[PDB]
Amino acid sequence: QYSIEKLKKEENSLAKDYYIYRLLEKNKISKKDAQDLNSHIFRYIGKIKSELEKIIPLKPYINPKYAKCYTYTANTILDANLTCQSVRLNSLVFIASLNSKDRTTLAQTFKNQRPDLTNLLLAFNTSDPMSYIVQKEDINGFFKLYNYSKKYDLDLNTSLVNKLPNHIGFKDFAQNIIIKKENPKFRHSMLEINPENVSEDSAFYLGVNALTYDKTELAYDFFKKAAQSFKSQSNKDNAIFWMWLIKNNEEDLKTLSQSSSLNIYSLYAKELTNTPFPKIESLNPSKKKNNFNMQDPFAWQKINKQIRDANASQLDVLAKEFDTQETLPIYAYILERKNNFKKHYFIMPYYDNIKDYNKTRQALILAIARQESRFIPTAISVSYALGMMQFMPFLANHIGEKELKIPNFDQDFMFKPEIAYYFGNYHLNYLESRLKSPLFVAYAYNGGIGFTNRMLARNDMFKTGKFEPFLSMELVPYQESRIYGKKVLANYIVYRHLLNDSIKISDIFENLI
Ligand SMILES: CC(=O)N[C@H]1[C@H](OC[C@H]2CCC(=O)N2)O[C@H](CO)[C@@H](O)[C@@H]1O
Repeated sequence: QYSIEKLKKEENSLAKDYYIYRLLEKNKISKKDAQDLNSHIFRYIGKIKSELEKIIPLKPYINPKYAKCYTYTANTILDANLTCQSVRLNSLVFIASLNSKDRTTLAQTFKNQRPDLTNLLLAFNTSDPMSYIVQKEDINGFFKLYNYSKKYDLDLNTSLVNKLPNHIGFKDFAQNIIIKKENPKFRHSMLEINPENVSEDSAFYLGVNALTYDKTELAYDFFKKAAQSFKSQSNKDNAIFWMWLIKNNEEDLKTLSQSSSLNIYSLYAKELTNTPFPKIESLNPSKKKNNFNMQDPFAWQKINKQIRDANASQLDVLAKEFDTQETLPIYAYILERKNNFKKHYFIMPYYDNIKDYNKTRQALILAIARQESRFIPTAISVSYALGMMQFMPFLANHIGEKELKIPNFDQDFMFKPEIAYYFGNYHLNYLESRLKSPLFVAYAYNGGIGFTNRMLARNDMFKTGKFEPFLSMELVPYQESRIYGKKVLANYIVYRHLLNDSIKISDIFENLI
Protein backbone atom coordinates (compact mmCIF):
# COMPACT_ATOMS: atom_id res chain seq x y z
CA GLN A 1 0.00 0.00 0.00
CA TYR A 2 0.88 3.66 -0.54
CA SER A 3 0.98 6.66 1.83
CA ILE A 4 -0.97 9.81 1.05
CA GLU A 5 2.32 11.55 0.05
CA LYS A 6 3.18 8.97 -2.62
CA LEU A 7 -0.40 8.94 -4.00
CA LYS A 8 -0.32 12.73 -4.36
CA LYS A 9 2.64 12.11 -6.78
CA GLU A 10 0.38 9.95 -9.06
CA GLU A 11 -2.02 11.25 -11.74
CA ASN A 12 -5.68 11.62 -10.81
CA SER A 13 -7.51 8.36 -11.70
CA LEU A 14 -9.95 5.84 -10.32
CA ALA A 15 -6.95 3.85 -9.02
CA LYS A 16 -5.72 6.87 -7.06
CA ASP A 17 -9.27 7.51 -5.75
CA TYR A 18 -9.50 3.84 -4.64
CA TYR A 19 -6.24 4.12 -2.63
CA ILE A 20 -7.29 7.47 -1.08
CA TYR A 21 -10.58 5.86 -0.13
CA ARG A 22 -8.69 2.98 1.56
CA LEU A 23 -6.76 5.45 3.72
CA LEU A 24 -9.99 7.27 4.53
CA GLU A 25 -11.86 4.09 5.49
CA LYS A 26 -8.92 3.18 7.79
CA ASN A 27 -8.94 6.69 9.33
CA LYS A 28 -5.35 7.40 8.20
CA ILE A 29 -6.15 10.77 6.54
CA SER A 30 -5.64 13.52 9.13
CA LYS A 31 -7.53 16.85 8.91
CA LYS A 32 -4.23 18.35 7.69
CA ASP A 33 -3.69 15.72 4.96
CA ALA A 34 -7.32 16.39 3.98
CA GLN A 35 -6.81 20.12 3.13
CA ASP A 36 -5.83 19.99 -0.58
CA LEU A 37 -7.39 16.64 -1.21
CA ASN A 38 -10.47 17.30 -3.45
CA SER A 39 -8.01 18.45 -6.17
CA HIS A 40 -6.43 14.98 -5.87
CA ILE A 41 -9.70 13.13 -6.54
CA PHE A 42 -10.62 12.18 -10.14
CA ARG A 43 -14.27 11.40 -9.41
CA TYR A 44 -15.50 13.24 -6.34
CA ILE A 45 -18.72 11.20 -6.05
CA GLY A 46 -20.30 8.69 -3.64
CA LYS A 47 -18.36 7.13 -0.74
CA ILE A 48 -15.02 8.94 -1.15
CA LYS A 49 -17.03 12.18 -0.98
CA SER A 50 -19.05 11.20 2.13
CA GLU A 51 -15.80 10.01 3.83
CA LEU A 52 -13.85 13.18 3.03
CA GLU A 53 -16.83 15.29 4.19
CA LYS A 54 -16.84 13.66 7.65
CA ILE A 55 -13.33 15.16 8.02
CA ILE A 56 -13.84 18.48 6.10
CA PRO A 57 -17.58 19.37 5.70
CA LEU A 58 -18.65 21.16 2.49
CA LYS A 59 -18.61 24.95 3.01
CA PRO A 60 -19.97 25.46 -0.57
CA TYR A 61 -22.01 26.29 -2.47
CA ILE A 62 -24.37 29.23 -2.97
CA ASN A 63 -23.29 31.55 -5.84
CA PRO A 64 -21.92 34.92 -4.46
CA LYS A 65 -24.25 36.90 -6.77
CA TYR A 66 -27.52 35.63 -5.24
CA ALA A 67 -26.26 35.16 -1.64
CA LYS A 68 -28.72 37.77 -0.35
CA CYS A 69 -31.61 35.90 -2.05
CA TYR A 70 -31.08 32.96 0.32
CA THR A 71 -31.50 35.14 3.47
CA TYR A 72 -35.31 35.26 2.85
CA THR A 73 -37.85 32.62 3.88
CA ALA A 74 -41.49 32.05 2.95
CA ASN A 75 -42.39 34.64 5.63
CA THR A 76 -40.27 37.43 4.12
CA ILE A 77 -40.15 36.71 0.36
CA LEU A 78 -42.42 39.75 -0.35
CA ASP A 79 -39.61 41.96 1.11
CA ALA A 80 -37.16 40.61 -1.47
CA ASN A 81 -36.22 42.35 -4.71
CA LEU A 82 -37.77 40.97 -7.92
CA THR A 83 -34.61 39.12 -9.00
CA CYS A 84 -34.44 37.35 -5.62
CA GLN A 85 -38.17 36.46 -5.83
CA SER A 86 -37.66 34.77 -9.21
CA VAL A 87 -34.50 32.87 -8.17
CA ARG A 88 -36.19 31.42 -5.05
CA LEU A 89 -39.26 30.40 -7.12
CA ASN A 90 -37.04 27.94 -9.03
CA SER A 91 -37.78 25.55 -6.11
CA LEU A 92 -41.21 23.89 -6.06
CA VAL A 93 -40.72 22.99 -2.40
CA PHE A 94 -40.22 26.73 -1.73
CA ILE A 95 -43.41 27.41 -3.76
CA ALA A 96 -45.27 24.69 -1.80
CA SER A 97 -44.06 26.34 1.44
CA LEU A 98 -45.57 29.74 0.55
CA ASN A 99 -48.94 30.78 1.87
CA SER A 100 -51.75 30.94 -0.68
CA LYS A 101 -52.23 34.75 -0.60
CA ASP A 102 -48.55 35.29 -1.35
CA ARG A 103 -48.83 32.80 -4.25
CA THR A 104 -51.69 34.90 -5.69
CA THR A 105 -49.70 38.13 -5.22
CA LEU A 106 -46.57 36.66 -6.79
CA ALA A 107 -48.60 35.09 -9.64
CA GLN A 108 -49.76 38.58 -10.75
CA THR A 109 -46.26 40.05 -10.38
CA PHE A 110 -44.79 37.45 -12.73
CA LYS A 111 -47.64 36.89 -15.25
CA ASN A 112 -46.24 39.13 -18.03
CA GLN A 113 -42.55 38.14 -17.83
CA ARG A 114 -42.54 34.61 -16.22
CA PRO A 115 -45.96 32.95 -16.86
CA ASP A 116 -44.20 29.66 -16.09
CA LEU A 117 -43.82 30.90 -12.49
CA THR A 118 -47.41 32.17 -12.53
CA ASN A 119 -48.69 28.74 -13.60
CA LEU A 120 -46.80 26.90 -10.80
CA LEU A 121 -47.86 29.45 -8.14
CA LEU A 122 -51.50 29.20 -9.03
CA ALA A 123 -51.22 25.41 -9.46
CA PHE A 124 -50.08 25.10 -5.82
CA ASN A 125 -53.12 27.18 -4.74
CA THR A 126 -55.20 24.13 -5.80
CA SER A 127 -55.56 20.68 -4.29
CA ASP A 128 -53.96 19.14 -7.48
CA PRO A 129 -51.14 21.21 -9.03
CA MET A 130 -50.57 18.57 -11.74
CA SER A 131 -54.12 18.91 -13.06
CA TYR A 132 -53.75 22.70 -13.23
CA ILE A 133 -50.46 22.43 -15.16
CA VAL A 134 -51.84 19.71 -17.47
CA GLN A 135 -54.85 21.97 -18.28
CA LYS A 136 -52.40 24.79 -19.24
CA GLU A 137 -50.25 22.33 -21.30
CA ASP A 138 -47.19 23.88 -19.64
CA ILE A 139 -44.60 21.26 -20.59
CA ASN A 140 -41.72 22.75 -18.55
CA GLY A 141 -44.11 22.93 -15.56
CA PHE A 142 -45.14 19.31 -16.05
CA PHE A 143 -41.57 18.00 -15.83
CA LYS A 144 -40.75 20.21 -12.77
CA LEU A 145 -43.85 18.79 -11.01
CA TYR A 146 -42.91 15.21 -11.97
CA ASN A 147 -39.39 15.77 -10.57
CA TYR A 148 -40.87 17.33 -7.41
CA SER A 149 -43.20 14.33 -6.92
CA LYS A 150 -43.74 11.04 -8.75
CA LYS A 151 -47.12 10.52 -7.02
CA TYR A 152 -48.97 12.89 -9.37
CA ASP A 153 -50.81 10.80 -11.93
CA LEU A 154 -53.46 11.95 -14.45
CA ASP A 155 -54.73 11.12 -17.93
CA LEU A 156 -53.11 13.26 -20.63
CA ASN A 157 -54.87 13.95 -23.94
CA THR A 158 -53.38 13.40 -27.41
CA SER A 159 -52.25 17.03 -27.79
CA LEU A 160 -50.39 17.08 -24.45
CA VAL A 161 -48.59 13.73 -24.73
CA ASN A 162 -47.33 14.59 -28.25
CA LYS A 163 -45.70 17.70 -26.76
CA LEU A 164 -43.78 15.83 -24.00
CA PRO A 165 -41.07 14.18 -26.20
CA ASN A 166 -39.55 17.55 -27.16
CA HIS A 167 -38.40 18.05 -23.55
CA ILE A 168 -35.02 16.55 -22.46
CA GLY A 169 -36.73 14.98 -19.42
CA PHE A 170 -39.09 12.90 -21.56
CA LYS A 171 -36.74 9.90 -22.10
CA ASP A 172 -36.06 9.14 -18.38
CA PHE A 173 -39.69 9.96 -17.50
CA ALA A 174 -40.95 7.39 -19.99
CA GLN A 175 -38.37 4.74 -19.14
CA ASN A 176 -38.92 5.14 -15.38
CA ILE A 177 -42.73 4.95 -15.37
CA ILE A 178 -42.72 2.02 -17.87
CA ILE A 179 -40.02 -0.10 -16.11
CA LYS A 180 -41.26 0.69 -12.56
CA LYS A 181 -44.91 0.13 -13.58
CA GLU A 182 -45.87 3.41 -11.93
CA ASN A 183 -48.10 6.28 -12.97
CA PRO A 184 -50.68 4.11 -14.82
CA LYS A 185 -52.61 7.04 -16.21
CA PHE A 186 -49.44 8.60 -17.59
CA ARG A 187 -48.52 5.18 -19.02
CA HIS A 188 -51.87 4.54 -20.67
CA SER A 189 -51.83 8.09 -22.05
CA MET A 190 -48.51 7.45 -23.80
CA LEU A 191 -50.25 4.99 -26.15
CA GLU A 192 -51.33 8.06 -28.17
CA ILE A 193 -47.83 9.44 -28.81
CA ASN A 194 -47.38 9.60 -32.58
CA PRO A 195 -44.30 7.45 -33.45
CA GLU A 196 -43.24 10.31 -35.75
CA ASN A 197 -42.69 12.43 -32.61
CA VAL A 198 -40.23 10.04 -30.89
CA SER A 199 -37.02 8.19 -31.66
CA GLU A 200 -34.28 5.92 -30.29
CA ASP A 201 -34.72 4.65 -26.70
CA SER A 202 -37.94 6.62 -26.14
CA ALA A 203 -39.56 5.03 -29.17
CA PHE A 204 -38.34 1.61 -28.06
CA TYR A 205 -39.75 2.06 -24.53
CA LEU A 206 -43.07 3.28 -25.97
CA GLY A 207 -43.13 -0.01 -27.89
CA VAL A 208 -42.64 -1.98 -24.67
CA ASN A 209 -45.41 0.20 -23.15
CA ALA A 210 -47.75 -0.65 -26.00
CA LEU A 211 -47.07 -4.38 -25.62
CA THR A 212 -48.05 -4.25 -21.91
CA TYR A 213 -51.48 -2.95 -23.01
CA ASP A 214 -51.62 -5.54 -25.85
CA LYS A 215 -51.56 -2.83 -28.54
CA THR A 216 -49.42 -4.86 -30.97
CA GLU A 217 -49.91 -2.59 -34.03
CA LEU A 218 -48.91 0.53 -32.05
CA ALA A 219 -46.02 -1.45 -30.59
CA TYR A 220 -44.74 -2.49 -34.02
CA ASP A 221 -44.85 1.13 -35.23
CA PHE A 222 -42.87 2.29 -32.18
CA PHE A 223 -40.28 -0.46 -32.56
CA LYS A 224 -39.94 0.29 -36.31
CA LYS A 225 -39.25 3.96 -35.57
CA ALA A 226 -36.70 2.84 -32.97
CA ALA A 227 -35.02 0.47 -35.49
CA GLN A 228 -34.72 3.33 -37.98
CA SER A 229 -33.37 5.94 -35.54
CA PHE A 230 -31.19 3.99 -33.10
CA LYS A 231 -27.46 4.80 -33.53
CA SER A 232 -25.98 1.49 -32.32
CA GLN A 233 -26.51 -1.67 -34.41
CA SER A 234 -27.03 -3.67 -31.16
CA ASN A 235 -30.02 -1.52 -30.23
CA LYS A 236 -31.37 -1.52 -33.81
CA ASP A 237 -31.26 -5.33 -33.68
CA ASN A 238 -33.19 -5.37 -30.37
CA ALA A 239 -35.88 -3.26 -32.11
CA ILE A 240 -35.94 -5.38 -35.31
CA PHE A 241 -36.35 -8.47 -33.16
CA TRP A 242 -39.56 -7.00 -31.72
CA MET A 243 -40.81 -6.03 -35.21
CA TRP A 244 -40.39 -9.69 -36.18
CA LEU A 245 -41.91 -11.22 -33.02
CA ILE A 246 -45.00 -9.02 -33.41
CA LYS A 247 -45.69 -9.07 -37.17
CA ASN A 248 -43.65 -12.11 -38.42
CA ASN A 249 -42.26 -10.45 -41.57
CA GLU A 250 -39.43 -12.70 -42.67
CA GLU A 251 -37.47 -9.79 -44.19
CA ASP A 252 -37.05 -8.44 -40.62
CA LEU A 253 -35.64 -11.70 -39.32
CA LYS A 254 -33.40 -12.03 -42.35
CA THR A 255 -32.05 -8.49 -41.77
CA LEU A 256 -31.49 -9.34 -38.07
CA SER A 257 -29.67 -12.60 -38.95
CA GLN A 258 -27.22 -10.65 -41.17
CA SER A 259 -26.32 -8.05 -38.47
CA SER A 260 -22.67 -7.15 -37.94
CA SER A 261 -23.48 -6.90 -34.18
CA LEU A 262 -23.09 -10.05 -32.12
CA ASN A 263 -25.89 -9.92 -29.55
CA ILE A 264 -28.59 -12.30 -28.34
CA TYR A 265 -31.07 -11.11 -31.01
CA SER A 266 -28.71 -11.55 -33.98
CA LEU A 267 -27.51 -14.87 -32.51
CA TYR A 268 -31.11 -16.09 -32.21
CA ALA A 269 -32.05 -14.92 -35.76
CA LYS A 270 -29.01 -16.81 -37.15
CA GLU A 271 -30.11 -19.92 -35.28
CA LEU A 272 -33.74 -19.68 -36.54
CA THR A 273 -32.56 -19.31 -40.18
CA ASN A 274 -29.85 -22.03 -40.21
CA THR A 275 -27.27 -19.23 -40.68
CA PRO A 276 -23.70 -20.17 -39.54
CA PHE A 277 -22.33 -18.96 -36.19
CA PRO A 278 -20.51 -15.60 -36.54
CA LYS A 279 -16.75 -15.53 -37.04
CA ILE A 280 -14.75 -15.11 -33.86
CA GLU A 281 -11.26 -13.59 -34.12
CA SER A 282 -8.32 -15.73 -33.06
CA LEU A 283 -5.59 -13.87 -31.18
CA ASN A 284 -2.50 -15.97 -30.49
CA PRO A 285 0.58 -13.71 -29.90
CA SER A 286 3.93 -15.49 -30.36
CA LYS A 287 5.82 -13.01 -28.06
CA LYS A 288 5.56 -14.04 -24.40
CA LYS A 289 6.11 -10.78 -22.47
CA ASN A 290 7.07 -7.13 -22.44
CA ASN A 291 8.10 -4.69 -19.69
CA PHE A 292 4.49 -3.77 -18.80
CA ASN A 293 3.36 -4.70 -15.29
CA MET A 294 -0.15 -6.21 -15.52
CA GLN A 295 -0.34 -6.07 -11.71
CA ASP A 296 0.26 -2.30 -11.41
CA PRO A 297 -3.13 -0.50 -11.30
CA PHE A 298 -1.61 2.96 -11.94
CA ALA A 299 0.04 1.72 -15.15
CA TRP A 300 -3.34 0.51 -16.43
CA GLN A 301 -5.03 3.86 -15.68
CA LYS A 302 -2.24 5.58 -17.64
CA ILE A 303 -2.20 3.25 -20.65
CA ASN A 304 -6.04 3.17 -20.74
CA LYS A 305 -6.17 6.96 -21.09
CA GLN A 306 -3.53 6.79 -23.90
CA ILE A 307 -5.41 4.07 -25.74
CA ARG A 308 -8.75 5.98 -25.45
CA ASP A 309 -7.21 9.22 -26.83
CA ALA A 310 -5.06 7.66 -29.60
CA ASN A 311 -5.56 8.54 -33.26
CA ALA A 312 -5.83 5.58 -35.69
CA SER A 313 -2.05 5.87 -36.21
CA GLN A 314 -0.83 5.56 -32.57
CA LEU A 315 -3.23 2.62 -32.08
CA ASP A 316 -0.97 0.70 -34.49
CA VAL A 317 2.11 1.36 -32.33
CA LEU A 318 0.26 0.35 -29.15
CA ALA A 319 -1.14 -2.74 -30.91
CA LYS A 320 2.40 -3.98 -31.67
CA GLU A 321 3.84 -3.13 -28.25
CA PHE A 322 1.05 -5.08 -26.46
CA ASP A 323 1.00 -8.04 -28.91
CA THR A 324 2.18 -10.52 -26.24
CA GLN A 325 0.62 -13.39 -24.31
CA GLU A 326 1.20 -11.56 -21.02
CA THR A 327 -0.61 -8.37 -22.25
CA LEU A 328 -3.26 -10.23 -24.28
CA PRO A 329 -6.17 -8.38 -22.55
CA ILE A 330 -4.62 -5.02 -23.48
CA TYR A 331 -3.89 -6.20 -27.04
CA ALA A 332 -7.55 -7.19 -27.58
CA TYR A 333 -8.65 -3.92 -25.98
CA ILE A 334 -6.54 -2.01 -28.50
CA LEU A 335 -7.68 -4.17 -31.45
CA GLU A 336 -11.35 -3.65 -30.56
CA ARG A 337 -10.95 0.15 -30.90
CA LYS A 338 -8.59 -0.16 -33.91
CA ASN A 339 -11.15 -2.11 -35.96
CA ASN A 340 -13.94 0.37 -35.06
CA PHE A 341 -15.80 -2.38 -33.13
CA LYS A 342 -16.51 -4.59 -36.24
CA LYS A 343 -14.61 -7.78 -35.26
CA HIS A 344 -15.57 -10.21 -32.47
CA TYR A 345 -12.93 -10.69 -29.75
CA PHE A 346 -13.53 -13.37 -27.16
CA ILE A 347 -10.22 -14.07 -25.47
CA MET A 348 -9.53 -16.63 -22.74
CA PRO A 349 -6.50 -15.31 -20.81
CA TYR A 350 -4.88 -17.01 -17.78
CA TYR A 351 -6.79 -20.10 -19.00
CA ASP A 352 -4.75 -22.53 -16.83
CA ASN A 353 -6.74 -21.26 -13.82
CA ILE A 354 -10.06 -22.47 -15.27
CA LYS A 355 -9.24 -25.37 -17.63
CA ASP A 356 -10.23 -27.94 -14.94
CA TYR A 357 -13.79 -26.61 -14.44
CA ASN A 358 -16.47 -28.10 -16.67
CA LYS A 359 -16.74 -26.16 -19.91
CA THR A 360 -20.19 -24.70 -19.15
CA ARG A 361 -18.70 -23.13 -15.99
CA GLN A 362 -15.65 -21.96 -17.97
CA ALA A 363 -18.00 -20.17 -20.37
CA LEU A 364 -20.02 -18.46 -17.63
CA ILE A 365 -16.80 -17.30 -15.90
CA LEU A 366 -15.36 -16.00 -19.17
CA ALA A 367 -18.70 -14.41 -20.12
CA ILE A 368 -18.84 -12.47 -16.84
CA ALA A 369 -15.15 -11.45 -17.00
CA ARG A 370 -15.48 -10.14 -20.54
CA GLN A 371 -18.35 -7.82 -19.60
CA GLU A 372 -17.01 -6.92 -16.12
CA SER A 373 -13.44 -5.92 -17.07
CA ARG A 374 -12.52 -7.04 -20.58
CA PHE A 375 -10.08 -9.24 -18.61
CA ILE A 376 -8.01 -6.23 -17.36
CA PRO A 377 -6.46 -7.64 -14.12
CA THR A 378 -6.28 -4.26 -12.30
CA ALA A 379 -9.67 -2.98 -13.48
CA ILE A 380 -11.35 -0.61 -11.03
CA SER A 381 -14.93 0.58 -11.41
CA VAL A 382 -16.41 3.86 -10.19
CA SER A 383 -17.74 1.93 -7.15
CA TYR A 384 -14.19 0.42 -6.66
CA ALA A 385 -15.16 -3.11 -7.77
CA LEU A 386 -11.77 -4.84 -8.37
CA GLY A 387 -10.01 -7.07 -10.91
CA MET A 388 -11.18 -9.24 -13.85
CA MET A 389 -14.30 -10.41 -12.01
CA GLN A 390 -15.03 -7.00 -10.45
CA PHE A 391 -15.51 -7.95 -6.80
CA MET A 392 -16.62 -5.23 -4.37
CA PRO A 393 -14.24 -5.07 -1.29
CA PHE A 394 -16.99 -6.29 1.05
CA LEU A 395 -17.63 -9.49 -0.91
CA ALA A 396 -13.90 -10.01 -1.61
CA ASN A 397 -13.13 -9.82 2.13
CA HIS A 398 -16.06 -12.04 3.13
CA ILE A 399 -14.88 -14.78 0.70
CA GLY A 400 -11.12 -14.28 1.26
CA GLU A 401 -10.99 -13.90 5.07
CA LYS A 402 -14.16 -15.36 6.54
CA GLU A 403 -14.86 -18.26 4.11
CA LEU A 404 -11.49 -19.24 2.62
CA LYS A 405 -9.34 -17.99 5.54
CA ILE A 406 -6.49 -17.12 3.14
CA PRO A 407 -3.44 -16.09 5.25
CA ASN A 408 -2.65 -12.32 5.04
CA PHE A 409 -5.56 -11.86 2.59
CA ASP A 410 -5.97 -8.36 1.26
CA GLN A 411 -8.80 -7.18 -1.09
CA ASP A 412 -6.11 -6.20 -3.65
CA PHE A 413 -5.63 -9.98 -4.16
CA MET A 414 -8.64 -9.64 -6.56
CA PHE A 415 -6.16 -8.09 -9.04
CA LYS A 416 -4.51 -11.52 -9.37
CA PRO A 417 -6.10 -13.62 -12.17
CA GLU A 418 -5.84 -16.84 -10.11
CA ILE A 419 -7.76 -15.18 -7.30
CA ALA A 420 -10.34 -13.44 -9.51
CA TYR A 421 -11.22 -16.68 -11.38
CA TYR A 422 -11.24 -18.71 -8.13
CA PHE A 423 -13.49 -16.25 -6.28
CA GLY A 424 -15.67 -15.87 -9.38
CA ASN A 425 -16.11 -19.62 -9.57
CA TYR A 426 -16.93 -19.76 -5.86
CA HIS A 427 -19.47 -16.93 -6.10
CA LEU A 428 -21.00 -18.24 -9.33
CA ASN A 429 -21.56 -21.63 -7.61
CA TYR A 430 -23.55 -19.89 -4.87
CA LEU A 431 -25.70 -18.03 -7.41
CA GLU A 432 -26.25 -20.84 -9.90
CA SER A 433 -27.31 -23.29 -7.18
CA ARG A 434 -30.24 -20.92 -6.32
CA LEU A 435 -31.07 -19.48 -9.78
CA LYS A 436 -30.05 -22.04 -12.48
CA SER A 437 -30.35 -19.92 -15.67
CA PRO A 438 -27.06 -18.15 -16.65
CA LEU A 439 -29.22 -15.09 -17.34
CA PHE A 440 -30.65 -15.05 -13.79
CA VAL A 441 -27.09 -15.61 -12.50
CA ALA A 442 -25.93 -12.60 -14.55
CA TYR A 443 -28.65 -10.38 -13.13
CA ALA A 444 -27.72 -11.50 -9.58
CA TYR A 445 -23.96 -11.15 -10.18
CA ASN A 446 -24.46 -7.50 -11.22
CA GLY A 447 -27.48 -6.43 -9.12
CA GLY A 448 -27.38 -8.92 -6.19
CA ILE A 449 -29.49 -12.01 -5.47
CA GLY A 450 -31.91 -9.99 -3.36
CA PHE A 451 -33.13 -7.88 -6.30
CA THR A 452 -33.14 -10.99 -8.55
CA ASN A 453 -35.18 -13.09 -6.07
CA ARG A 454 -37.64 -10.19 -5.69
CA MET A 455 -37.91 -9.75 -9.45
CA LEU A 456 -38.56 -13.48 -10.01
CA ALA A 457 -41.19 -13.55 -7.18
CA ARG A 458 -43.47 -11.19 -9.15
CA ASN A 459 -46.49 -12.57 -11.05
CA ASP A 460 -45.65 -10.62 -14.20
CA MET A 461 -41.92 -11.46 -14.61
CA PHE A 462 -40.53 -14.49 -16.43
CA LYS A 463 -43.83 -16.41 -16.51
CA THR A 464 -45.65 -17.82 -19.54
CA GLY A 465 -47.06 -15.46 -22.16
CA LYS A 466 -47.21 -14.57 -25.85
CA PHE A 467 -44.04 -12.47 -25.87
CA GLU A 468 -42.13 -14.14 -23.03
CA PRO A 469 -39.45 -14.37 -21.97
CA PHE A 470 -38.39 -11.47 -24.25
CA LEU A 471 -40.89 -8.99 -22.69
CA SER A 472 -39.64 -9.74 -19.13
CA MET A 473 -36.05 -9.03 -20.28
CA GLU A 474 -37.19 -5.52 -21.30
CA LEU A 475 -38.89 -4.91 -17.87
CA VAL A 476 -35.97 -5.79 -15.59
CA PRO A 477 -36.31 -2.81 -13.19
CA TYR A 478 -32.63 -1.70 -13.09
CA GLN A 479 -31.31 -0.41 -16.45
CA GLU A 480 -27.76 -1.54 -15.75
CA SER A 481 -28.86 -5.10 -14.86
CA ARG A 482 -31.22 -5.32 -17.87
CA ILE A 483 -28.32 -4.46 -20.19
CA TYR A 484 -25.76 -6.57 -18.31
CA GLY A 485 -27.86 -9.73 -18.63
CA LYS A 486 -28.31 -9.44 -22.41
CA LYS A 487 -24.59 -8.88 -22.95
CA VAL A 488 -23.45 -11.60 -20.55
CA LEU A 489 -25.89 -14.09 -22.16
CA ALA A 490 -24.49 -13.38 -25.65
CA ASN A 491 -20.98 -13.80 -24.28
CA TYR A 492 -21.95 -17.09 -22.63
CA ILE A 493 -23.37 -18.52 -25.89
CA VAL A 494 -20.17 -17.57 -27.75
CA TYR A 495 -17.77 -19.05 -25.18
CA ARG A 496 -19.80 -22.29 -25.00
CA HIS A 497 -19.41 -22.48 -28.78
CA LEU A 498 -15.64 -21.81 -28.70
CA LEU A 499 -15.16 -24.45 -26.01
CA ASN A 500 -16.94 -27.09 -28.20
CA ASP A 501 -19.87 -27.14 -25.74
CA SER A 502 -22.52 -25.46 -27.92
CA ILE A 503 -26.01 -24.83 -26.67
CA LYS A 504 -28.94 -23.50 -28.68
CA ILE A 505 -29.98 -20.07 -27.44
CA SER A 506 -33.56 -21.29 -28.01
CA ASP A 507 -33.04 -23.80 -25.15
CA ILE A 508 -31.80 -20.97 -22.92
CA PHE A 509 -34.97 -18.98 -23.69
CA GLU A 510 -37.27 -21.96 -22.92
CA ASN A 511 -35.60 -22.46 -19.52
CA LEU A 512 -36.41 -18.80 -18.58
CA ILE A 513 -40.16 -19.36 -18.39
C1 LIG B 1 -13.97 -1.47 -15.25
C2 LIG B 1 -15.45 -1.29 -15.04
O1 LIG B 1 -15.93 -0.19 -14.76
N1 LIG B 1 -16.23 -2.37 -15.15
C3 LIG B 1 -17.70 -2.36 -15.18
C4 LIG B 1 -18.31 -2.73 -16.56
O2 LIG B 1 -17.95 -1.78 -17.54
C5 LIG B 1 -18.27 -2.15 -18.90
C6 LIG B 1 -17.11 -1.73 -19.81
C7 LIG B 1 -16.38 -0.46 -19.33
C8 LIG B 1 -15.06 -0.98 -18.76
C9 LIG B 1 -14.84 -2.28 -19.48
O3 LIG B 1 -13.75 -2.83 -19.72
N2 LIG B 1 -16.05 -2.74 -19.84
O4 LIG B 1 -19.73 -2.71 -16.53
C10 LIG B 1 -20.30 -3.61 -15.57
C11 LIG B 1 -21.80 -3.50 -15.74
O5 LIG B 1 -22.18 -3.94 -17.03
C12 LIG B 1 -19.82 -3.29 -14.14
O6 LIG B 1 -20.40 -4.28 -13.28
C13 LIG B 1 -18.27 -3.28 -14.09
O7 LIG B 1 -17.77 -2.98 -12.78
